[PDB]
This record gives sequence, structure tokens and C-alpha cells, in this order.
Amino acid sequence: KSAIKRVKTTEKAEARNISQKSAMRTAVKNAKTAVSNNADNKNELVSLAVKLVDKAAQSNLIHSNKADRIKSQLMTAN
Amino acid sequence: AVKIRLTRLGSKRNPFYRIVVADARSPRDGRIIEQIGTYNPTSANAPEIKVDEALALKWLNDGAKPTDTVHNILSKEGIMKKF
Amino acid sequence: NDRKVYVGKVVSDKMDKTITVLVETYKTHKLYGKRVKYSKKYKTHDENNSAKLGDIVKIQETRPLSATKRFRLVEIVEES
Amino acid sequence: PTINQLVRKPRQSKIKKSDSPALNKGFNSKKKKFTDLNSPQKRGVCTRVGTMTPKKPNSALRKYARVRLSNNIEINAYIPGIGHNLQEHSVVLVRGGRVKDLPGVRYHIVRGALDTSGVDGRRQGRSLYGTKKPKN
RNA sequence: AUGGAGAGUUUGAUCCUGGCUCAGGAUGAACGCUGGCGGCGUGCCUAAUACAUGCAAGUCGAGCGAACGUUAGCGGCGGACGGGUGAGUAACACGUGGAUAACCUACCUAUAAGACUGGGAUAACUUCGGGAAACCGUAGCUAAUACCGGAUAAUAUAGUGAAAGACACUUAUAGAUGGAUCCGCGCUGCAUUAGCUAGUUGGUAAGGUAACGGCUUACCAAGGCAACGAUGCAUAGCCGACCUGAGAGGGUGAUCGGCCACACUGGAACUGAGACACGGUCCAGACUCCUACGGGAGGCAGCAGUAGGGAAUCUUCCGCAAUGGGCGAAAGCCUGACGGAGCAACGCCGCGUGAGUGAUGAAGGUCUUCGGAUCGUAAAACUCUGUUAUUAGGGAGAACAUAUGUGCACAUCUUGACGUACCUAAUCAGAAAGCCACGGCUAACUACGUGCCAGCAGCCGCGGUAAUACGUAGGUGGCAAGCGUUAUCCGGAAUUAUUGGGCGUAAAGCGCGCGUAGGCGGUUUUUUAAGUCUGAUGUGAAAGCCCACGGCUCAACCGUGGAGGGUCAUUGGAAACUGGAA
Ligand SMILES: [Mg+2]
Ligand SMILES: [Mg+2]
Ligand SMILES: [Mg+2]
Ligand SMILES: [Mg+2]
Ligand SMILES: [Mg+2]
Ligand SMILES: [Mg+2]
Ligand SMILES: [Mg+2]
Ligand SMILES: [Mg+2]
Ligand SMILES: [Mg+2]
Ligand SMILES: [Mg+2]
Repeated sequence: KSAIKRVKTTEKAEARNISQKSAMRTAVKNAKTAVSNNADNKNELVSLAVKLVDKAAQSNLIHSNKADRIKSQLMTAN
Repeated sequence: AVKIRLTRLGSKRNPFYRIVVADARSPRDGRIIEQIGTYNPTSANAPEIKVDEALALKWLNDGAKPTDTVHNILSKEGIMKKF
Repeated sequence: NDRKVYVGKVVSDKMDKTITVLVETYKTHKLYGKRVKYSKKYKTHDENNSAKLGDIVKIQETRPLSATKRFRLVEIVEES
Repeated sequence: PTINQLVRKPRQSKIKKSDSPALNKGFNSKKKKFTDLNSPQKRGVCTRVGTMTPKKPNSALRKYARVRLSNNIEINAYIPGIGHNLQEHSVVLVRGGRVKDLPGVRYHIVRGALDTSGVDGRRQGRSLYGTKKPKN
């Protein structure tokens, strides 16, 4: 019956987390969009996504080689 | 996580002990990494100190821990401050 | 630490690197002691190296990179 | 035979016809399936008694029963005893071993078995066919 | 070499093939009818059926919200390891042997190092309101080693962290540590199951995962599997081991360890290093009760218990003293993990319900033709003994630190549930009894009622009037706290015959051709090295069997070093025979 504290810690945990991960998938969404848009984000947006996978990488909410597949899927597109 | 075995071998009503490199979550008679000797805990033995610790010298020299109040047998040895 | 080194013939080949490798081997039977022979049909991939009816060449096992082929060598010696 | 036709179709041991074939199996209540148990004894309730006569070299006339066991494998089992029991709808405990010369019995009834404790006018049998009152 | 035996039964008699039954060991055994001891190991195998009822992982405020060294709740870890059962699985699930130029990891401890600047917010708290309570929201706060912004730092082709003792937290290289995937060989029965497969088998991408990949979709195409038994049904968790066997072999899988798979049944994710999670959440379904019926609950395959079914397998038990297991600086802490007593004769053994005598010795049983043998030196009634019974001191496993002196190491003060055990010392006669047989296999013989009847039966078979085979009696034989019976396996069985059988008449030759797949091959000379022979390694854990040794009053039982752990793995090596090629 120690779990009845653990019912609402994890709820607050992923309840906070899925917004940050959704902003991680949204923050990377416009980047490879922007290199093929011929837009003004040939800079200043890929480093935003590098901040997103970096700040996500400091938490355990995404694995290391996953972020290597974002970085290896974005800067290698330059 | 690696520790040193003190398991309940022997005849019942006579709790013995065997000294081996164990793990903190595997049980007493569980999976054994390597042997580290034994000791006659019978309290009816004159010659008892059985730790040929050159095959157990790698344990505390690579990240061991003391075991679960067996520290007076760790007192009759002396392997520390050598490094 | 090295790969496998098995040698042996083929049956045929089709398009896209279907380098199947027939291997023949001996074994005793477990009781009667007769020398019984049996085969095994293997797989590996290359560009255009082999053809049908005789392409005995060594193979060497590697990371899988297929659904059945787990050998990465087509190093050729004997053929038709 | 030569070896090539002997590594091809290998040896194949003889079947084991087993004594007490009407046993070893428990037909389940919920799941309604035969099983395998290899059980020494089984219960059962009785239906008839009767007595057929002929045993062609033996020529006396002896009784029998038709017990049927747990989950209705009906059987014919032989009652040991000079006397008998007085009970239809019994709770027997049957026992293997074929009393011969009767065509159609392979089974005993252990005397006692919480239905009838045997015959009272027998002293030196003392475990067979249900006696008592010995202090030997 | 410490290593193997047979008998009965087909006929008026004899050989010979052939079955059938015994004599030996076994066990997670039961049932009858009689029962007193001690030292251990073990107890729903049929229902992975349903759980009335109480109990099986909880700890911690020197970091910060209440009274006079006692409380919160944060949060920090921990519930992914212990424990439990075999339902499913004929599979890279296991067993053995390798591979990572496919890969992961905090908790422990090597280094090389940091904690800068803040700011915002929220539980508790109170208050309101509604609902027999259950569920909840509002209102105003306030914290915190709980969140979060910017600062400058490796590991991507240029990038982020720190809130604690005094005078602890985090960022990298590491080790060990646990994982994950693939590969060669080894994995039961059915041919009265012979055609399977369609993202099925390859390619290029696009993704996605810790990681390659038909793992998923976009096209391109044609494949891939199989008489070296694919697919299908049925049954089965594997293994070092255990039982048997002279050996080859055959049969098992609960104890005790390795590894899977599973937790009312099905799915899918969450936090987390690590679960698609037994004592968690969400969904649908079937059980199950509380019931202002308004909604709201749980999972015995964790200990004991009831109902069931069973041939049958039990305390609704006590305690952390030890061992380890978590937490907490440290005491302390929760533990049906574990340690003990229940309870059963369930096996294994270790003793003793009596002792020196004691004239045919007996009154009374049986044989009797009785004259005498038998129980029988049995018995008395002398002489002999504590094992059981009233009291005793009854005190083996039983250790190790949060300190001070020296420079995490030494000596020196801190901890018992079962409290029976070992003990000694008076000294009783308290039931070592009962089972089964007695014609031969196979030691065990006489009388009485009984007359093919009632009845024994492993096998041949015994009783139709005098049965040593029925039922008693007496005596004898084997047993031993049991005996005997039914049930399963092995040998005997060379009755599945590789060691180690046969096919004329006994069971057994296709009706006889021509023939592919497969099996085997004359003579010689060369080279090779797959089978072959050999030796240097790495390995087949430990507990157990085999002998040696210490200890248990010897015994059952325990610890020590070795056979010894099989077909294997890589190179050295020899080339007579089988391949392989001239
Ligand atoms: Mg005849
Ligand atoms: Mg159930
Ligand atoms: Mg069981
Ligand atoms: Mg019942
Ligand atoms: Mg006898
Ligand atoms: Mg009789
Ligand atoms: Mg013959
Ligand atoms: Mg011909
Ligand atoms: Mg031919
Ligand atoms: Mg060596």
C-alpha cells in the first residue's frame, strides 16, 4: 500500500512531460520543414531544436542515441 | 553492488558459512560470481582461517563492499591501506 | 575473434543478391555409428558474383542485415 | 538387417498392455475431460450383486458385483469372503488383481472401506476379507 | 580387470521357437489390522477451481509547515529483487560452444571536476459547498535536497549541471555489474498428416528502436521452404541431476541450485537506469459483495482455513536471537524471506519393555498307537537392571558496531523466539510387539468341522467324505515397531538383439521385370588433409554420486581435493584407409 502515494506522483510527472515532449516534436517540426521551404530559417531554428533535444536529453525522457538521430537527422541535412 | 557470501550451508542445527563474491539482490544460495574462501563458524575449530585472498584481491580493488556484519573476519585479514 | 569460414557449392541465383550457399557435412548417427551425410541451405549477398550450377565459395558470418542471410563474404575460388 | 535400413527405419519397442485398464483416469467435473492419474485405489457405488456359476476346471459358483467408480466407468469387481456384505448403494474401495476363471472380473473389493467391515466369524485371516478382535 | 547368475508352465514321455508368472531394487505413495523410543530429511501429484475471516515491503524530517527530544509531507530512493505454481510453448525456450566494424546501464568505487545568477509557481494549512458517508471543486496562502529561466564546459555535424558536515548533489572517462540480439550443432510420437507460404522471400528507400532487420509502409520484382520429413493435429517447461542397469542402453523431472513463461481472462501505455510490472494505474468481459441503491470495492499460482473433487498430503501457531533484505547518519525499523514447535510413522538409520540362574520344568495345550517326545529351562522364586518416574545447578549457536589513542586499520566496554538439549542421581518393570505364510517355485507340519459346498489363489492349480492348498486349533519359518496387499519404472528379457536374434517346413522372402533418389565398390602412381590418429590450451558452476580425511556418544546426516564432466572451440602436428582431383 505504498503505491497509493505513487499513483499521483507519476500522473503529475507525465502530465508535465507530454507537453515538453510535444514541444520537442513540434520544435523539430518546423526545422526540416524550413530547410526545404527555402525560408529565412537557414539558421536560428535548427539550434532551437538542438536546444530542445539538449534540454530533453538532460532529463531521462528521451534516450541518447534517439537525440543522436534528431541531430544526425537535422545538421546532416545541412 | 558486489558483496561477499555468508550463506547457511552444512547440517541443520549447525549453521556454517562459505565466503564467495555475491550480489546484493541474488539470494544466499543464488548465482555466485567467484569464490572467496570460507570460515569455520562452528566455534569448535582451532585452525579455521580459510581465505586465500589472492583470488579475492580483485574484489575490493575493483569496487566491492563489506558484507553484512562479517567485519571481524575482515579484522583478522588486513587487506586495506596497501593502496 | 573471427567470423565463420564455411565453404561449399550453390544451387542457383535470382535477381538481387540471392547468393544461397549449399553446404554438405558428415555426422555420425547417435547410436548405430554409420557415417550419415546431410546438407544445409544458407544465404549471403553480393553484386553479381555467382551464377547457377556451381559457385563454391567461402562465406563468413556477420551482423544479420537481412531476414535470413547471416554471412558477409562471397570470396570466390571455384566455379563453372 | 543391414545398417542402412536400420538407420532409416529405426527400432521400435513393444507396446505395454497394462493391468487394471479401467483405472488411472479421472474424468473431471467442470472441464468434462478424461485425464491420467496412475491411482492405486478408487471409490464407487454398487448396482447389482448376482452370481454366475461356471468356472470350467473349478466348477463352484461364486458371486460378483457391478460397481461403477468415480465418473462412471462401470466395472465388475469380485468380493473376497466366505460371508459378504449387506448393502446396496455402497462406498467400496476397489483393488486390482484378476480373480481368474471368471470371464469378466479383474478387480477386488477391500473389506472395510467405511461401508462394511467384513465377516465377523473369521479369526486367523486377520487382515484379508475384513476381520477384527485380535490381540495376538 | 573388483564386472553379469535363474526357476516354473504346452506332451504319454523328448528336444526347439514362442509367449505368461515369479525371486531384486525403487516412491512427493496410499489402504487393512495391531502398535511405546530417540537423530534427521518431507508432506493437494487430482482443481492454474472459489476465497467468509484476520496477516505477506515499507522505511526516513541535521534539506523545510504544530508541543514542550515526541508527529507531520514533502520528496529521496525502494516496491523490476526476494517468494510462488506449471497453464501455455515443440522454440534459438532451454543445454553446450562461439560472435558485437549492431548495443545499453544510476545504485559500488577509480579519476579528472563543478555547485553561477535568479525568478515564477504549488501541496500542506484554513474556508466554503454538495453528496448516509465514498467523491470532490471553489476561495486565500505558504513551503521543500519537489519544478523551472539565463551563465560559461565533452562525447553531434558546434553542445547543458548543481538546494547538504564543519571550522551532500551533479557533468565525463572507467571498472565490475546485470542485460539484449544473432549463429553452428544437440531438442518426443503420427505418412491412417504430401504441398506449404503472398510483406510471404529479395532490392532501393522512408521512417522507428538501446541497437541491425520484410519491424512498418512506397514502389520494383520473383521467390523462399520440403522424403536430409515443411506445414497440421496430439502430448510435454527444459538442464547439471534422480531411479535402474556389469556395460551399452531404458524411465523419470517435487524436493536442493541454473534459465525461461505466468499472475481472474484478454489487450495498450504510464513513471522509471530497468516493467508493458503479483501485493499499480486504464479499458472490455465473468466472478464477487457493500449498499440512503447513490456509486463503490477486490484477486489464495505469498502463510494457515473452509466449500469442492480426491486413493490421499496438516498449526485459522510463536519469535527476529542468528543469516540476508530494504530504509535511516546511527540506534531502530517493517519481514508467514527465514528460524523453531506443531502434525503424520512419510522414508532413512541409531538403541531397548528386560537380566544370571533355574531338576522333564507345571499345573495345561497338542501328538498319542500314549511308553513318551513338544510349547519348555517356557514358567515360577530366588537372584539381577535404569532406558521409563518425583527432583535437581540445568543456561550449544551467541557475533559486533554510531566511541579514545595512534596514522577508513589495532585493544577495550556494550545484543537470545525454540530453553528444552549436554548434563547428573536416586532408581521404577511401565508392554519388542504383531503381521504374513507352511504342497512345489521358496526355509515353514499335525489334528478337528467341512464334503466340486461355503471357500483359496502370482503360476501350474487345490475341495465330488478321511484337503499338510478350505475355516480353526497347536507347532514351526521369516520379520521387526511394523507386516502384507493393490499401483508405476528398470532388470531377469539376447521378448527390438549396434556389443547381442532370425526369414525351407515353427511368425518371417515382395509373383517377377526395367529402373531414378540414396547406399556400397577392382588395380596402380602422384598431390591434398574432409573423415581419420595425436597434444598444447579456453571451457562443461557449486550442492550430488565414486574413494581419502575432520565432526555428529558410532549410525542417518556435514565440510575439505580429485576422477569429472560427453560429440565441442583454434592453430600445431602423422598420411596406411575412406573420401576430394590428375
Ligand atoms: Mg497343443
Ligand atoms: Mg484461481
Ligand atoms: Mg505441488
Ligand atoms: Mg470428497
Ligand atoms: Mg511365508
Ligand atoms: Mg486361508
Ligand atoms: Mg528368436
Ligand atoms: Mg535389377
Ligand atoms: Mg546411381
Ligand atoms: Mg593449463
